[PDB]
Amino acid sequence: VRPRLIAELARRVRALREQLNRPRDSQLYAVDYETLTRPFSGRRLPVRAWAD
Amino acid sequence: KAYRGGHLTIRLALGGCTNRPFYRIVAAHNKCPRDGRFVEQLGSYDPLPNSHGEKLVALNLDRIRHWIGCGAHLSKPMEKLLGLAGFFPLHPMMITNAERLRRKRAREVLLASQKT
Amino acid sequence: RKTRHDPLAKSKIERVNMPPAVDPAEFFVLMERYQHYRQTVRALRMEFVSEVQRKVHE
Amino acid sequence: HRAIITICRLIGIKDMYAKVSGSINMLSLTQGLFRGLSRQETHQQLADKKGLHVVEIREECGPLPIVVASPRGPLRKDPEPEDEVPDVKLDWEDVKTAQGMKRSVWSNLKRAAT
Amino acid sequence: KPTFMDEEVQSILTKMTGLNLQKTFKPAIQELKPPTYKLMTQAQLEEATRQAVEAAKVRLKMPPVLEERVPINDVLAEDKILEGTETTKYVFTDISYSIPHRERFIVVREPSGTLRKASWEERDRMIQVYFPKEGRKILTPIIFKEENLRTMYSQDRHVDVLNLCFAQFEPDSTEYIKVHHKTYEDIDKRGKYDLLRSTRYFGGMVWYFVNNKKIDGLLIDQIQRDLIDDATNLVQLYHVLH
Amino acid sequence: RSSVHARWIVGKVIGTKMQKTAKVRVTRLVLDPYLLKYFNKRKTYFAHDALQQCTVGDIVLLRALPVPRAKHVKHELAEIVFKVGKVIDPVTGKPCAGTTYLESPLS
Amino acid sequence: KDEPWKYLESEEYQERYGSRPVWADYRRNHKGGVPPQRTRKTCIRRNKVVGNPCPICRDHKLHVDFRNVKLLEQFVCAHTGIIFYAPYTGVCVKQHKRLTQAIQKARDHGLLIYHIPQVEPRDLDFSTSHGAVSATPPAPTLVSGDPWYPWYNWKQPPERELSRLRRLYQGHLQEESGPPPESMP
Amino acid sequence: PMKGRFPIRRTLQYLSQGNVVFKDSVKVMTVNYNTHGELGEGARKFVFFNIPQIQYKNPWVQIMMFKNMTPSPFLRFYLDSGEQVLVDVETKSNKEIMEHIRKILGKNEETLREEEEEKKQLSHPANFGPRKYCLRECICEVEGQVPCPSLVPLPKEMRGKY
RNA sequence: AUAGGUUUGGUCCUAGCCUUUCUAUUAGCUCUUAGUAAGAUUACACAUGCAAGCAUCCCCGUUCCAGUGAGUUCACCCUCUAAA
Ligand SMILES: [Mg+2]
Ligand SMILES: [Mg+2]
Ligand SMILES: [Zn+2]
Ligand SMILES: [Zn+2]
Repeated sequence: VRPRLIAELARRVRALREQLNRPRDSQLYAVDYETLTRPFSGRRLPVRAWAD
Repeated sequence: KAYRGGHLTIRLALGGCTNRPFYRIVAAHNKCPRDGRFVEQLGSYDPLPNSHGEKLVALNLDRIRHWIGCGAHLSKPMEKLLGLAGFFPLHPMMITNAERLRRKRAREVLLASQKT
Repeated sequence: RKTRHDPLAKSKIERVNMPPAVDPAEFFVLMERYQHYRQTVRALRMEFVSEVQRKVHE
Repeated sequence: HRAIITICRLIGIKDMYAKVSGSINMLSLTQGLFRGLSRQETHQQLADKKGLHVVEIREECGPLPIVVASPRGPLRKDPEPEDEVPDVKLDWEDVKTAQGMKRSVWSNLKRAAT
Repeated sequence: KPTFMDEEVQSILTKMTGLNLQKTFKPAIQELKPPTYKLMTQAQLEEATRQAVEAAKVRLKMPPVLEERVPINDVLAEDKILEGTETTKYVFTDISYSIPHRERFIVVREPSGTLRKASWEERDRMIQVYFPKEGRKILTPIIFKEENLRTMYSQDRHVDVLNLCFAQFEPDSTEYIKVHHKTYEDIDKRGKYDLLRSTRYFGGMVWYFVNNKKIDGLLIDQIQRDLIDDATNLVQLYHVLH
Repeated sequence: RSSVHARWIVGKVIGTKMQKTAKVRVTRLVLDPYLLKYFNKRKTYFAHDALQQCTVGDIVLLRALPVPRAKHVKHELAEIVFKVGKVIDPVTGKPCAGTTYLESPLS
Repeated sequence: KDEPWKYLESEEYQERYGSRPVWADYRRNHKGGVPPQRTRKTCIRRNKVVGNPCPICRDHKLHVDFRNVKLLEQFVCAHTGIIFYAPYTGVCVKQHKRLTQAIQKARDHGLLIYHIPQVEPRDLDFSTSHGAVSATPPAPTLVSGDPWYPWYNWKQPPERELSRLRRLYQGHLQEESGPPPESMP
Repeated sequence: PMKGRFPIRRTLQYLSQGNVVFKDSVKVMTVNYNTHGELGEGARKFVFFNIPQIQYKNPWVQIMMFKNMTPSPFLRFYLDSGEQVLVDVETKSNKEIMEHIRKILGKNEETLREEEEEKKQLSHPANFGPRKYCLRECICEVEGQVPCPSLVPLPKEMRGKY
């Protein structure tokens, strides 16, 4: 039989990476006080979270 | 097809031609296509009226309630239809729409009085 | 409809998720209505679950 | 067959199915048809020979049985030997028509008028 | 006191309309098929005859005079926020294969602050739309017109008339009973009863005439027949009913 | 738990040169859609005759295990229902031969 | 003449046939074997009679209507309740559909003669014991007039919650009014 | 015609004409008899004529055919529990054993009627299924709305043209 | 398959090929109005336009929808067993 080993290897590698070298909140959950943006994505935030 | 937690969700499904809107409530998944695979079929929906109106709607509660208790969710139009039929309490969105219509009618009456 | 890895038509990135204004009395009335309606819906769901359990037992 | 159609129209038969099997020889086919028409067991003669009446349960009418022929004297009081699973050599076409298994590009298509 | 299911009354009614294995089991212009022949003895012939007699007996059975229905006047819920806003009246019902049509819940969300259970006509219409029963056309048939009704009466074939009247409307509808009484009155004009001998007649004609005391035609028919004991029994039944 | 499909099975024994096992097939009768006649159809199957009591060409029953403990095996020989040659008659418990009684009945 | 109901029993129609069928006199010319499954679409060609005239499209005094009982009964097997097929009829398909519709209308009117069987009642029982047909006691709110759950209607909440929401929705408010006016001409 | 002796033995209609329906218990059906021995006419006629019917009534149950295996033929069955149902037909008629099995192991009329009612319930005649499984796919083919915009154009209230 | 043409100076027997009917298209021409289904044929490469953000900052659609018929017994039935 020809099992799908490359797919399982890639899945395991990606899981191990995303679980071990996960980016800390300081990198992705950061907030820019000049435009209210979150690094690692480059998107804005709701309007009800401005003055906060 | 293995969906991302495709839980049962009673949703609507088209079934008419161009210039002929027709729908049909069906107990399908939350991610399956509109006219795709489904488990059980419920009473079809008749949107367009006819001679003295014939807005007919039916439901098979014996199995609908069973599938609901089996872990199935409901959509917004499903809740609207349930409220229009009387099974579930009147949807609050319908009451808000009725209040907005009453306010619009009051504004129209005010405008008509201002016409003079 | 967009499979993440796509040319993503850059036509929606120029908008602000602004929430329209709201009234006080109407908003509170609607909040109470939603709370009571959700309570009733949960009660009906619990009743249906109890009926299904009784049927399974029988 | 159209020749058989004309023969039936001349004889009097209105409509009757017939599978024209085998080769299509006009002379031999007509001779065989005449021989078959001349060799036929009627109802009255069969009843007089055997004795039993003609029992039937027509589907068009109701279950009320109507005798078609009766003997000319005696009457076999004993019933026929109702031996199930008899040895009636039926044709494969009969089974194909009963089970609807027959399929072709000219099975039972619409024919001309008249 | 009336006793519609009385043994003697039912026996006299069955006597009025003989079995008739030839008229009741009459062929109809429908699909044809090649009959089948067999050869049996006389005992099997007698068994077939008595089986056909039992089938003919099972044939007649209906119908009873269920009178006119009553319009259902029961409201489920109501609303004060609407009260005339969304007209057209939305109809809603419930499906239950294990429940007859006489125990449904066809709700109709009307614009006014109410929620009735629909009438009987709309109920039957919705039932036919959801559960198409044999016959019962959605729209009223044109045969029930005055001119068409007169033409049908002139055909001298009131059997098919009653058959269509029973297949179209329900046995409890008002128009159904009205058309049935009209047909019975038409049959009353110019005495004749040999036509309604292989169909429903004992429950719609004889019983109705006994209730209305219109036993003149029945008495004339009995006198034309031959029986006298049956006439005395009918007189006794009439005296008992009144 | 109970993953096997075919539970109770009674086939003919053929393969026996194996350890605590034996091959078995069932001479079933499948229907033909065109000929409408049944023919002698058979398919080989694996059994778990832990004792190898049965021989070649006999009739024995096999008990399907709840879960197949290997790749192809999924049954287990329970007992010899009918030993060919030394078969016992259902009625009149006595041996029998080719349409003859090895030991006379009445006992 | 003009909706033919007297000419059907005339002398010319009886001499032309009398007892023979009118659909059999028309023969179909075609290729070898059997003609196509479809006949001519229309009797005429939007003006005059083109091609082999139909069995009815040859005289102006041969109209069709619900009153044409004998005509419709003779042009179709009145003794067999089975409609033929287009090759058997061998007529302008337009007139074929017209005759089918006319026969249906005659059957729905009562002029045509044919066996009409009956059916069984809609329900084995003829009682009205269920609540859906016997009675339905109302609720206290139904008798009081106000619908169930009075909080559905207008209910001016206390000013404290309104001030709290205004604090939540500072520079984003609208003009609210009293209860919903129930006027609408 | 058919190239066999008794063509009526295999005609589908003759097979569907049966009646016996083994309950959900019997797992194997073994039969054996002596053909040369004319004493076993009942068993011979059975194995010859009724076996196709039994196999058509339920192909899941196992059926094994054997010949010379004992002086006195017999019909040995096997239940789902482990027991056996031994019914003899030697010197008897096939109809006798047929009625016996129908009354013992055959599915009573109650179970058949219940299964028929369940199947009818599954055959929902109200839903607008895709013909193959139900009837009337769309409301345009039945009374309730315009009878198909193709068969007749829609009224002036058609969407879009406004 | 209810049928026809066909080997010869002629007939009988066997049998080949084609015609007769319905579907998919367009080479040709020709097409009054209006209505309805569908408009890939290329698993070759694509200009571009557009198709999915609500939202007190978080889950969440992006892992669906919409297409392909290259490859292709991965679909139906039973048991086990987490996500709802
Ligand atoms: Mg030549
Ligand atoms: Mg491929
Ligand atoms: Zn014309
Ligand atoms: Zn349509």
